Amino acid sequence: MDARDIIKRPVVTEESTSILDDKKYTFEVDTRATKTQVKYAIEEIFDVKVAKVNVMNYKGKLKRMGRYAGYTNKRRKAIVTVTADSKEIQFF
Amino acid sequence: MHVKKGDKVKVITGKDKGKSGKVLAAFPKKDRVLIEGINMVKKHTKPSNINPQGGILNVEAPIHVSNVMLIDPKTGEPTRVGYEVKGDKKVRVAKKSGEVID
Amino acid sequence: AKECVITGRKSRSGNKRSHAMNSSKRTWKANLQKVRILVNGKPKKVWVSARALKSGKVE
Amino acid sequence: ANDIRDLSTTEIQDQEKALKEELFNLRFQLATGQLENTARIREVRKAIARMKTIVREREL
RNA sequence: GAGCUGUACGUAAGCGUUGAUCCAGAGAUUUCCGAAUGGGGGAACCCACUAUCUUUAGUCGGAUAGUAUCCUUACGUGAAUACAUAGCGUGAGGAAGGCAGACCCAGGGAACUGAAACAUCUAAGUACCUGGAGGAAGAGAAAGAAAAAUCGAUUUCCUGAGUAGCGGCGAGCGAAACGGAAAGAGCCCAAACCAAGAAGCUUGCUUCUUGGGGUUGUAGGACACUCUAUACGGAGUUACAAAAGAAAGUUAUAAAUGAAGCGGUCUGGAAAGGCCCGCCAAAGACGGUAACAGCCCGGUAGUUGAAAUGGCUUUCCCUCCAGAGUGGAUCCUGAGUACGACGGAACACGUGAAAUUCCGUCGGAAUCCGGGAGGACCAUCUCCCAAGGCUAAAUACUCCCUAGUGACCGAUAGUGAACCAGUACCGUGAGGGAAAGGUGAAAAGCACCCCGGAAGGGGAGUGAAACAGUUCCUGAAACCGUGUGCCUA
RNA sequence: GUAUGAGUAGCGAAAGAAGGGUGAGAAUCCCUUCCACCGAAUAUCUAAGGUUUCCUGAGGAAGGCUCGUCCGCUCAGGGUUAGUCGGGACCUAAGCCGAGGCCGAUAGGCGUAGGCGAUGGACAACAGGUAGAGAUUCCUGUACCAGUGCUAAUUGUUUAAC
RNA sequence: UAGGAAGAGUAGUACUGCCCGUACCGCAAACCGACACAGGUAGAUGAGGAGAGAAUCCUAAGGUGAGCGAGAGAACUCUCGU
Ligand SMILES: [Mg+2]
Ligand SMILES: [Mg+2]
Ligand SMILES: [Mg+2]
Ligand SMILES: [Mg+2]
Ligand SMILES: [Mg+2]
Ligand SMILES: [Mg+2]
Ligand SMILES: [Mg+2]
Ligand SMILES: [Mg+2]
Ligand SMILES: [Mg+2]
Ligand SMILES: [Mg+2]
Ligand SMILES: [Mg+2]
Ligand SMILES: [Mg+2]
Ligand SMILES: [Mg+2]
Ligand SMILES: [Mg+2]
Ligand SMILES: [Mg+2]
Ligand SMILES: [Mg+2]
Ligand SMILES: [Mg+2]
Ligand SMILES: [Mg+2]
Ligand SMILES: [Mg+2]
Ligand SMILES: [Mg+2]
Ligand SMILES: [Mg+2]
Ligand SMILES: [Mg+2]
Ligand SMILES: [Mg+2]
Ligand SMILES: [Mg+2]
Ligand SMILES: [Mg+2]
Ligand SMILES: [Mg+2]
Ligand SMILES: [Mg+2]
Ligand SMILES: [Mg+2]
Ligand SMILES: [Mg+2]
Ligand SMILES: [Mg+2]
Ligand SMILES: [Mg+2]
Ligand SMILES: [Mg+2]
Ligand SMILES: [Mg+2]
Ligand SMILES: [Mg+2]
Ligand SMILES: [Mg+2]
Ligand SMILES: [Mg+2]
Ligand SMILES: [Mg+2]
Ligand SMILES: [Mg+2]
Ligand SMILES: [Mg+2]
Ligand SMILES: [Mg+2]
Ligand SMILES: [Mg+2]
Ligand SMILES: [Mg+2]
Ligand SMILES: [Mg+2]
Repeated sequence: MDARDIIKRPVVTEESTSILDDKKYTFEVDTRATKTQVKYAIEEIFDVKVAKVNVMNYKGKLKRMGRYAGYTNKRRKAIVTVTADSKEIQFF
Repeated sequence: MHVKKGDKVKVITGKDKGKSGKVLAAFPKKDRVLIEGINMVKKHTKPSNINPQGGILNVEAPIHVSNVMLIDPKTGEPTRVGYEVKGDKKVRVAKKSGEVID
Repeated sequence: AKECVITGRKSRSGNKRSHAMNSSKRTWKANLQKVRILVNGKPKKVWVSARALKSGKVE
Repeated sequence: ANDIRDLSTTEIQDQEKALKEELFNLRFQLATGQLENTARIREVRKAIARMKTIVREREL
């Protein structure tokens, strides 16, 4: 699968935007994506030099609208830090 | 449906019988037609983003298509409608006026 | 398995009556013997009934 | 559909990649909160599907 | 042919007479688990190998294909052991699993109950488990039925008939043929015999392959001769051998056209209703529309319509084909089977005088002057040739699709389920399993003022109705309250 | 569906008191002081189990055996970072599956090679920081284990270093 | 050792290292008991005075005041003291 199907969308929250000046970017990746495929996906798209990647898996919450209950989409989140001598992603 | 957007209409039945108007919208999913000046209502709308002041509004309400029959644009009376293929196209022909409505 | 290779002989069921005809249940087997015969030109040890073997088969 | 059947099967790949990139930016822009034309995503995504169908049937 | 982005209100952003949304036919894509089949596994997860390509300075990473087991068949390699087999590998074909809780064929096979107890018997070859299919299955072309004469493959229906029979002769079980109908269709091998080939050496012989012949009963065939036909004619993929193709018509899957009252008037919130006048009808079926409509709308009778796919019929094409007679030297006509003893089973028939068919074990024929049956058996007579195979229709059922019907139900009824139902809930698990329909014609779903934090109210307004205000048509009884006429320490 | 028993039994071991604050509303919510309780536990970690109950901002209909401005309750947003920790890509016990195979009316049973299976064996990381929620995981400092490329010189060649 | 072999080590630099779990409760109001239930739930650490001791009484670090109250001080019932 291509580099733009490994990565889906950015994550903009209070915690995610807190580490922008620390050169740590948070992304939504595919569930089957590994820690290595993400490293090469970013290098191809944004043309930077990835130094370290961390990932974690989130279970689906149990929402309830009316009398119908279901599970929110299961997610996989990755945090990618770029080396010092690499250009910064806009992400704004 | 025998009536589309833009036709001129003479109503048949209802509390508002005998008046004429022009159609403003059509709802084939429920067989109802909106005609200006016909079947007005009063909406008690709370002040909101749209029309900030709010109040009593005088807008129209849809009516069933069955209570509507098309009038001949030229001669000017209501009449039933018929379809006659001509010029590689289908047009509406009045059963009374004997002319193409469109 | 437990069936004559040549014929179709194998186990079959039935009743075991007695005096006063108290019907029980039982079974009938066949004289299946383990012998070596020729099936495709290759000797093999298979079941052959004694009635079938009594004429026309070479061991 | 037929507007692109005249292409030479090699610039279609350039159209596959160009439209795939534009789709990514739209998802990136929507997530941040900068996209005001949210309808564009669908036409871009259909056009990606349209081009792949023609290539598939060209080689049967 | 003018609106559309589902249920689903609504916001944002858009698309459509360059013809969108929509309907029907044909294609394309089709993650993971699941017979799951590269290995593993606690369902949707983990871990690989062999090739080709791709990326990096290289490790790392990515893309495509193949890699399960068994059966059949060819090739190659190859042990004790010399040849060879067993084994090993490759190549090509087939299978696995599911269900429609229905129908039917086979293997295995109860008990409760009845007999007013109970064991023979009945319940019953029923319930259930297992295997095999098919749109149907099974049966099927007489070793038949029957008797003063004959019929002529099988299956199903009416009668025969609760008859003849079986039965601790108890409870009970219970036929068949003739007769009347639906449908009707007949064929292919084995064996002698001829020809070719091969192996053994059965040593010029017999035992195997193929082709040609040939299949029946007052016997037929091989064998001898006469006659004719080598496509003149005949048949066909539903048996009789099998594989395809073209054209025409017809049907199913979208659709089109389609007559006649805006008639006057009364009540009403609204006319389809009452009164008085007209029209169409191959159309007075059904539904909707502010109340009961043939003439307001979708339609109905009638008449048209198909680019594409599938079915059905016909024709063409294609393919394949020897059948009549007279002599009867000799030869052939399904062997460990037909029957018999022993022990069981099915036949309406429970060992009984027990004919008929089948199973397990022993014994064990004749073969055309021959053999079987006609309810033990012998003789005469009559009918028929078993121990190989195939075969459409009349018959049984409905998970489904289309068009309809009911002196069937109408929310405690009808499916468990008219409603996000095998759901919520219960149980470790198999499993058990609910309750819950209605505002109004149209949201016109109460702007605004007052009390209150809010809920909730009193006015105002919409509405025919608000005493229809989001469990909202109608609103009984139990039960809970307020006021009063008569009585009561 | 609704009564009688009836405003009755009960309100599930335990020491609270006062002063400020918020609020429409305070014995029950926040803060302060005094007092009392456990202290081989009523303390600190960590398996099984549960699966969002964890944090922040709003709410008081229902749940809380009273009250509520509060909550493990309602609504909306967030939160789990590993070469070194535990388990896989390592190993096997009990046990389970099982190509061929043996047995058996059908279904299937037993079992070899082989493979799964921790409660056991082997295996490289420590100290500090972090006022909303993660820490041997993120950050600072200092290491270790396996592997690769690039330089540096050294060394060896088919009685064949390694 | 059988075998495989033209490449090998050492030093110095830079670079690479996958999947699953990680919140929270965890002698409890979040697990098993229909309950915010006087019951049950493996393992590690588990201080001081007196003491042989993880007994016993009072305390340290740490955690709590128990999800109905106030006011009278009758019979009777229960748990205690003479
Ligand atoms: Mg992780
Ligand atoms: Mg099958
Ligand atoms: Mg079956
Ligand atoms: Mg048949
Ligand atoms: Mg009409
Ligand atoms: Mg009228
Ligand atoms: Mg009415
Ligand atoms: Mg007998
Ligand atoms: Mg007879
Ligand atoms: Mg048959
Ligand atoms: Mg009712
Ligand atoms: Mg019901
Ligand atoms: Mg459960
Ligand atoms: Mg109010
Ligand atoms: Mg009323
Ligand atoms: Mg009504
Ligand atoms: Mg009392
Ligand atoms: Mg009390
Ligand atoms: Mg308490
Ligand atoms: Mg206080
Ligand atoms: Mg309290
Ligand atoms: Mg104490
Ligand atoms: Mg856990
Ligand atoms: Mg919380
Ligand atoms: Mg409350
Ligand atoms: Mg309360
Ligand atoms: Mg909460
Ligand atoms: Mg480990
Ligand atoms: Mg096997
Ligand atoms: Mg086993
Ligand atoms: Mg293992
Ligand atoms: Mg372990
Ligand atoms: Mg370690
Ligand atoms: Mg914490
Ligand atoms: Mg730390
Ligand atoms: Mg804890
Ligand atoms: Mg509990
Ligand atoms: Mg409590
Ligand atoms: Mg407890
Ligand atoms: Mg001491
Ligand atoms: Mg102590
Ligand atoms: Mg103690
Ligand atoms: Mg303390």
